[PDB]
Amino acid sequence: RRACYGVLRFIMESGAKGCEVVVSGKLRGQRAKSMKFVDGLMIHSGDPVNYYVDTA
Amino acid sequence: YTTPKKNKHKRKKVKLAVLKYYKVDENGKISRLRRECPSDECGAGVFMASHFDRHYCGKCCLTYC
RNA sequence: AAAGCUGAAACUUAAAGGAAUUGACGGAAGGGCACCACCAGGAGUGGAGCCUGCGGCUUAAUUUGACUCAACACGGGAAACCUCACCCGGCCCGGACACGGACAGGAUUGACAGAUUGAUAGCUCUUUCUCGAUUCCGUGGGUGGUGGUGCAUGGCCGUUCUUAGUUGGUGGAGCGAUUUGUCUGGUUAAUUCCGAUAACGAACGAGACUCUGGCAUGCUAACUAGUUACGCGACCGGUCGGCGUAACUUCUUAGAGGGACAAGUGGCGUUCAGCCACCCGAGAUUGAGCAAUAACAGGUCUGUGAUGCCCUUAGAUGUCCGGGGCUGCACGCGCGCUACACUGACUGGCUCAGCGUGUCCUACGCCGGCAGGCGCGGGUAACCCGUUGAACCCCAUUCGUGAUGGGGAUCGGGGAUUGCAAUUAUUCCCCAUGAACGAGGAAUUCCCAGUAAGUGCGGGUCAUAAGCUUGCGUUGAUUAAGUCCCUGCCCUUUGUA
Ligand SMILES: [Zn+2]
Repeated sequence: RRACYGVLRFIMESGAKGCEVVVSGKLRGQRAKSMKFVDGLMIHSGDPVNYYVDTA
Repeated sequence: YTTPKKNKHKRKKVKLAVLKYYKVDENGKISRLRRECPSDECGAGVFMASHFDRHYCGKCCLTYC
C-alpha cells in the first residue's frame, strides 16, 4: 500500500495527466489477489494510447 | 534391475614404475629394458611398451608385432 | 357420529423467523437488439472413399495438455534420426565451492591388440603403456531438468460480453446495506444526443483516432516505371515487349495538399435531436486495428536464465548415443478434401492477375517419355526469375445416360530426388488394378455485394513438404431491407422460501 502510494504521489507531483499502478500475486495469504491504484486521467483505446501513455 | 551392478574400472596401483625401464650395472651401463618409440615427438622422451606378443605406445597409439 | 373444548412431557437443535436492500433467476410484463438467432433463400455438413485431430481396444511404449459455446487441422503439433517428453539397452559429469584423507617414492588422464558389445563405446576383462595437483575418495553444499502442482504464482491469452456498459468528489434522501446523479418521453449503431431535472461539476468506455479501399488529365518528381513523337530496321498506310534519342508524367511508383459535412432541395418529426426521398457527385452505411469497470478457482510451470514450494540428483527424472514408439485397429465422434457427371469428362487451340518471397529464387543451352540429370549466366533484388504468358472461363474435337471415356480408393511391378539413413512404403514420375459413391434419415453450420460459392497463386511449417491455416487476386449470384416465433443479449417495472 505505502510503496505503491509513494510512487503515485511522486508521479502526480512530477506533473503527469494521470497514473495507474497495478500489483498482482500473493499479496496476503496463499490465494493470488490484485490491487489496482488509479489517479488523474487514463485512456485505454485508439491510436493516442500508443504515444500519450507509457507502460512498464 | 536384472544386472547385479556395473562397477567402474579402477587403475591397478603400481609402486615406482620407472625403475623397470632402466637396468644400471655397477660400473655404469644404462641399458633401456623397453624399446624406444620411433615416432617424431616421442623420440628419446617415450619408452614404447612390450606386451606378451606385441609392442604399444600410449601417446601416439603405434603398434608392432 | 364426525369431532369440539381444556392440554403435557421425554427427547432434539443454533438457529427458525420479520422488514427492507443489492444481485441472479421467472414457462411474469413493457421498450429495443444479433445471420456465432430466426424469416426469405444460397452453399452446404450429417450418408460415400480418403487426409487429419480426438475418445476407446491393443501394446514394451502407443509421452502428453485441452472436453458445450469457452476441447477435438488446437499447443503455430505436416513427429523417419534430432525433435522427445514415452519403452528396451548402453557411455558421460558438464557433482561449483569448503573441510578431512590421499599424494611427484605419482592424486589421476587416455588408449594399440585380443576377448566383450548392436557399436572401431579402454564401457568392462587380460596385458602393459601414457598424462601430470587440472583430479580421485568421504561428508556439508550445489547444479541440472518437456519431473509434480495452473486449485501456490507472474506474465501474456481466451471468455463472461460485441452488447453499451462503468466510477469518484461535493450536495440531497434513508438508523442502515444502499440510492440519486446514471432519467418520464422522443431520438441514435451507441448512457448518442435533445430536453426534463435534488442535483451540479467531472472521469473511462462509445465517438474521436490510426492503417487500408474508392476520386485528382491540379502540385513535386523518375535509364531500377512507362507513354507520345521522331530516326533506323524486319515483314506485308498497318504489326513489332524489334533497337537508339527529344516533350512530358495520362498509364506506374508515393510524398504533400485537396475532397463528404446529412452540406443543397422536398416531405416527416412536441418544426429540437434527428429520420426517409432526391439532385450534384468517385463516394451519401468500405474493411480493419485499438478497446472500459468487475470476474472466471478458464488454458498455459511442455516458450523462457518468469517463478515459490515438493520430487529426483551419478546403476539420475541431468545429459548423450544406438534402436523402437508417437502412425499401433472388432468400433463412436469433430474440422475437412475429392466426388456422384452431359451447365459434364477427354484431346487440341486461344487469352487475362494480385499479395508477396528469394545467399536459395531461378533465366538460357544440351540429354532423357516423365520425375529429373549436366553446363554456363543474372539477382542481397521496381534492376534477375518476370511483361510473374496461373486456373476456372472462352473456342474446336471425341464421348452418349451405360458404376460409362463419370469417381480414383485399394493393390503389383518398375524409374528418379532429398538425406548419414526411406522398411511400417518421406515426397515425385510411368504402366497396370478400377472399390464405395446415382445428391445422403433424425439432425445441424456459415453467410447480405465485389458478399456466398466456384477457381487457382504466394506466405508459414519446409533437407524432403500441404488434403492445414494465413493472405492475395480471378469469375461472380439467388433472397432480404424485416421480426422477437426459436436461441441468446441490453435497459425498465414487478415476484422470490
Ligand atoms: Zn609414440
